Amino acid sequence: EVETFAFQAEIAQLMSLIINTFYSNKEIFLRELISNSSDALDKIRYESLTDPSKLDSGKELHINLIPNKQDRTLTIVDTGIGMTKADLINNLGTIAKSGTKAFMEALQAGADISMIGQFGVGFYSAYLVAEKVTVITKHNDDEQYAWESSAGGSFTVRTDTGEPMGRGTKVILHLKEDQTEYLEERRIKEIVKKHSQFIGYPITLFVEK
Ligand SMILES: N#CCC(=O)Nc1cccc(Cl)c1
Repeated sequence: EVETFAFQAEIAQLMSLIINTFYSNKEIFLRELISNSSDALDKIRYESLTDPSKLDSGKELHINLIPNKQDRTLTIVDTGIGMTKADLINNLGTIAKSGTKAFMEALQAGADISMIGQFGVGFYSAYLVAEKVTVITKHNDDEQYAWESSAGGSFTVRTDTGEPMGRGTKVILHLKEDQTEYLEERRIKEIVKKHSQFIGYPITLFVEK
């Protein structure tokens, strides 16, 4: 059973701007997703400070980067607080409507796409490099769900019957044909060292056979 939703007009406009604008500095997508993961890890850590049972779904707080050249996917896994179904539908837990409004004024007032994260909509920079994005998520207060969009104005949400996650979020980037450099180990290492050197959680770059 799959539910199909329309993006809010303002979010559809944000996504088409990211996809259509000529902008060479695409590598910032990874900084933005890692920062989102760090934010989600901060949230579950804070909750566990007064309620240790919040970590019964997993004590380890970490970020994994998993390239797969056969599937042409880059997966960013974190064990953060995760998202409920309501969070997923409500623009993946963001205030994307007002964030987009602010972001798009900044773009006409000088800024560039790389500054997207300051407006709370950094997730959508995934469409700089991905033709399709799948988000698998598990929050302590809900079931495991899969969100998916190839842009084009709609997304789907379904109950996820795949591998149970315990707690957290998995962003699966189905990369564009000309963006496979972000599956190469030395390119990912360079980007993490350049933009994410001070993230306070272990970032593990998986290797392939
Ligand atoms: N807001 C707004 C419009 C805008 O320029 N968005 C944009 C464009 C290219 C890349 C990114 Cl990451 C974002």
